[PDB]
Amino acid sequence: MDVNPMLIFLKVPVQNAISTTFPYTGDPPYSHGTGTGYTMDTVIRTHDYSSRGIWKTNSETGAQQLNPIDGPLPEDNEPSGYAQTDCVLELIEGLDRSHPGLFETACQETIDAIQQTRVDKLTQGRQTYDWTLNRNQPAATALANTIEVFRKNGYKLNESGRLIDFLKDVLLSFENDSMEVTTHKKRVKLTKKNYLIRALTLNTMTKDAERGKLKRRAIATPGMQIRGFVYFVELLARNICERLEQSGLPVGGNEKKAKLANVIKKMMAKSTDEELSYTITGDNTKWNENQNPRIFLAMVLRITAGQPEWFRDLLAVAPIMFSNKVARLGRGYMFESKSMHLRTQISAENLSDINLRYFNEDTKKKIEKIRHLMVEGTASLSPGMMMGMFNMLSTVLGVSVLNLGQREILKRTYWWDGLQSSDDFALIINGHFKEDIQQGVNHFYRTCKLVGINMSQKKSYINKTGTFEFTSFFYRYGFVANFSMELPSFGVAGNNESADMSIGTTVIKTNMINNDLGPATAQMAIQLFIKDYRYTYRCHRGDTNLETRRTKSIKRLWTETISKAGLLVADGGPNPYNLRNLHIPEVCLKWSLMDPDYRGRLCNPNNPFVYDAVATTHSWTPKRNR
Amino acid sequence: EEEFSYPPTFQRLANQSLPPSFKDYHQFKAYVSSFKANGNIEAKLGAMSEKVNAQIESFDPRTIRELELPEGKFCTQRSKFLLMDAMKLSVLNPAHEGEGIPMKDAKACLDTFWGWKKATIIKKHEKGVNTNYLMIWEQLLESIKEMEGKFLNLKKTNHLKWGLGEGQAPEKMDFEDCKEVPDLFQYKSEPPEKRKLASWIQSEFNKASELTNSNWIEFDELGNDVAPIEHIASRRRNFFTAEVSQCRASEYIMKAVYINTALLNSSCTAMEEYQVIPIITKCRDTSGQRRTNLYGFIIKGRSHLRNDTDVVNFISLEFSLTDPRNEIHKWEKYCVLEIGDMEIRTSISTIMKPVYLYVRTNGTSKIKMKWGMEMRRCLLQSLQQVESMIEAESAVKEKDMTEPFFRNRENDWPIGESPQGIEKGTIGKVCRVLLAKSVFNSIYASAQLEGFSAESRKLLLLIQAFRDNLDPGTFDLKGLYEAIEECIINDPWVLLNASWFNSFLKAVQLSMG
Amino acid sequence: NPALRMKWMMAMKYPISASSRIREMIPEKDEDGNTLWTNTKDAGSNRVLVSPNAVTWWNRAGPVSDVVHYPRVYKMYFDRLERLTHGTFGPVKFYYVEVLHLTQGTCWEQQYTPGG
RNA sequence: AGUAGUAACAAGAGGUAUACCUCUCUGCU
Ligand SMILES: [Mg+2]
Repeated sequence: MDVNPMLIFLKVPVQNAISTTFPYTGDPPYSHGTGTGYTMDTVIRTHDYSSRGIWKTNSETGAQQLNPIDGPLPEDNEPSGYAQTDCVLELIEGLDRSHPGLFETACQETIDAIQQTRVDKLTQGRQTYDWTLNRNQPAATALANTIEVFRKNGYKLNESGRLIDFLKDVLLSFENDSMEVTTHKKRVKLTKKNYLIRALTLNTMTKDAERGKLKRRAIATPGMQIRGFVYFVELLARNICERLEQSGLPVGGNEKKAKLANVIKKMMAKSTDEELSYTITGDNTKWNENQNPRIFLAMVLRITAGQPEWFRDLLAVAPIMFSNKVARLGRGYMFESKSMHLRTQISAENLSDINLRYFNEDTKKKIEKIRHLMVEGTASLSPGMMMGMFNMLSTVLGVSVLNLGQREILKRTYWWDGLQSSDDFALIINGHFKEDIQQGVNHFYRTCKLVGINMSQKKSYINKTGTFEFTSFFYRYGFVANFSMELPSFGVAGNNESADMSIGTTVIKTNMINNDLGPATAQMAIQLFIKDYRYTYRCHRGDTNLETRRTKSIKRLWTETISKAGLLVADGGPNPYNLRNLHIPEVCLKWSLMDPDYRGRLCNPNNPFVYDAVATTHSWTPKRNR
Repeated sequence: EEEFSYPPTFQRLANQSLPPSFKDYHQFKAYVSSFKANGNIEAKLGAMSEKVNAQIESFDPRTIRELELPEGKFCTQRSKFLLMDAMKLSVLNPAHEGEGIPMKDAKACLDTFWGWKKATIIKKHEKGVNTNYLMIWEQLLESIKEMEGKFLNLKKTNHLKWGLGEGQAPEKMDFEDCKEVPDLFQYKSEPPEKRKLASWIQSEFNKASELTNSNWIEFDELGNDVAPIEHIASRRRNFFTAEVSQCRASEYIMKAVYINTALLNSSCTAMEEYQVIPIITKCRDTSGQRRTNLYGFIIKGRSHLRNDTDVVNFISLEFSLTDPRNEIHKWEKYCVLEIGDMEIRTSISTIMKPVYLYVRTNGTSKIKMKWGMEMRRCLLQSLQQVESMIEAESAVKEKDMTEPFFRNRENDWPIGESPQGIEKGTIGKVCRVLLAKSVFNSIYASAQLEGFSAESRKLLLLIQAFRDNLDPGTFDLKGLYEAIEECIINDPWVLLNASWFNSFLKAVQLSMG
Repeated sequence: NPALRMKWMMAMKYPISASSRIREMIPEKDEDGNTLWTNTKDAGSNRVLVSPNAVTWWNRAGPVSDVVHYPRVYKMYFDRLERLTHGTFGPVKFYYVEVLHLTQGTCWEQQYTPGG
């Protein structure tokens, strides 16, 4: 016999045991080295889809920009960026017609949220580029450095603490032709062109630990001055996208399965004996490199129509900043020699003015193709978006295309509906014959080609309605299996005893709530977490036969106290947890079981040692880095 | 009221962020804000060319072709330890005054093997100085017997520095000093060379699903069960742990956990010496008496790790009884000595066999040691497959399908392909096979596996959509085939998984005639 | 990585930074041969490094104080406990916000009346 | 040599000066 697990699919459907085709227990792939090859590949691939635009030299930054929209219509199935803008304004007007009062209510609540936002709301979130250092930093440090450098020069409008005043300071700071920045010493002086290029810079790294890609890719982090406008625009688009029923974002958990079952219940309700219904499961190819920011400017100027003009300007800043962006090309390259047996490192700013006899064939071709885009070590990137920035406006545009296909609007022999999330879409098409379904697919695909949305012909497939997949939510006949998120390691997080205990139990609880964790898997996760906990803090049970540095005093504490079921795990007591009591912290679960001398020795405030938990002597503070 | 206006510099920026036929930002705002459409989309869709359409080609799995497997040399082993070939020296219920310290247990297991002959080479490393491997084993055998303490650190000899590769990294200069060498070039960035699928990895996955006579994984206690869903969960979990514990995949889990834990502790504690690390697992018998098994030694190198991908080299020396001269393509990386003789007194005969030692120079990183410390997730994930299928049968029957799913003492599930046809086993064989699949997905994990699984899931779902009479169809199937087939280069697990998909596709062809 | 940092920091002898007034209550040596504090300090802040045997020593042989305000200080956690333990369960019906991991699953559900 | 895979690790930052030196205890039955 030769063992084959895929033969399991001969007995069950594939939708039941699809969790065997997810190899998420080994290490995900990482990238060793520079992200310069990937970022130059992104720039070259972006300027090769919008090739028939118009090249205009930018007046201020001096960089060569490219304008794809209102351009020639495509004539193949390769991805193109030529989005006609009257079609974009038409789809936004139709989305306004189908939902009365939507854009006004979203804009009204955004204006309500603008005048009561403090500047420390920028401190939240992930890392951020810092142009005073040319380095990624935390958001709080980059914000503090930007406020300090603005305070040295004559820009102090953010003294009131608000955020719109800090954006006023940001816009006013482009006046200064004499920006002096203390660099590592000597305080160097930026000119106006250098500061204006440094403000519009995205810092590009390689995305590590991603699942489902053989070859790596590049992602980018925005600057500090462009974080606030992006936050306000994403707030408006978030307030819109929560009210379109065809938007998969930003909800999740059990409030996403209801959307799939709702659109299947709607679109397959009143089907006659002839009313065929098909379903396309589809991914979009090149979702980043084809949505132009000027299309987003037309969208945020059509959405905010009739609003006060300060609102239109404040929300229109972010596409204007994004259509002039540059890209920092990373950390150079590494050269070697095996005769003299030595290696060297070259930086990114030498790429435009080096001899090309040191590179291979393909990288020399890449430098020759990117050489005419260099501005002070950065490459101009006017066409195309980069990943992660505008995640809800793209969903708004896709929902507009899905809202084109109503019966009252089309008046054809086909109609459609469905869901769109980020760059993942599920489209349900009803018609009378199969050729009507084919013509409806053609109308959808050709309409998507007019706004930059490119359906991937390789990774999409169509069948009859009942089984499909939307962002790794697998729907079969009314049953949704969720495999969107990775099954996390249920180990300790590394704070202390009590903090890691409470964090682990609440993590298993929220995974049972959100990501469909079964009860038996939850019990085995409790077992694995307590096993790794008792190893990590050297706090195994009292009656054990092991030996560590704590087993002497743990042994004495076990033998001396009487009600042995009342000690905590870090005192070598028994694990009390099960499925019904994951939300209770450990000190409260064993309160009535503790003998009062042990409890009084535990929760004394006078000890020198000192998640929603109690405070005991186990809540100590670890050794800092020396 | 609120106020926001542009400065002149940002205004000259904003006049260049428009559609190309405009010239002023306020003019484009006035065009957008007073736009009344007149069916522009119909004019564009009548004006766009007719090559731009999503044509449907209908899917038929009785006509599609098999996935291609590449050509080259046979694929060789790349695991950190020997999987089905390793031999273990055992101590039953140890009490030797160290009692858990790994070097004391390694000495206690080494003293139960007499028959140390003079070590000679029987399979050479192809690109190595094999006398350095022989002298590394002789130096380790000398330095074990003279240890006084809890840790052994080796003397920095010449052959040990070659075997760990010290001094092989070239020097790092400034660019302005050496920019005038004719030999200077970029680091080599070729794609990997393709490899033909060999015949041993199917044997490894065969033997990694069979029961053994030990009880490997020992879980903790749980609280007092009260709720009925806790009783259902306890039923499912206790059947699974009763059926999955004694398999070899649990032994590989425990061995990988112990090796990577000891490697990370010696890397972050003593990051200067050549620290000898032993390979220990601890198990019980079916009678309950403890047992300590030793598999081999690992000599660490220097570990100045600052990134998450910086590599520490090590030398792994593992005992075995498999003569490597019968499958010699499997061991291109190794260097195999012959170090002893062992007496097998079994129920049939009473013979002697030579005991070999497999020596190789491997390397690992910090993220690989971290993810190898957490191989116990395999024991989770397979359960979350099997239990999930139970829920997948509870939503089309609307009852607790727990009990008529584990009390099915009958060969029901297909799991194999013999030369007689497709073979069926019980549900416990499925649990052991899914645990072995998760373990081998964690040992041989690479990027090609991610690409292959993520691109073959659509072929599985298309075949499933065909078999439910849902009439599937695709738009570009050759691109899907090429996107799968580019991710099959040289990993043995990816080549074996593509062979498994080819056999599944031929089986579902033969199902419907 | 903070988890790996905790794992290699607990392997060393002195991982816990205790306050500098620990020397007036608990001695240096153990009854079993372990050291409970050195005379080191932390990174700039004068807190003397200890071993976890000091924590277990305090838990088994510390100064007993009075703890009666904890049913009122951390009252919401004991409220969770009492609403769990005084509530009775029900059947598994195949087809509040706190226990939604317990009484509302992927396919099944469970009747659960709370305490009272 | 070896890990690995579209580019890297195979020690690096320094002092006197091509040789030395400061910094950057490990027990999962
Ligand atoms: Mg999709």
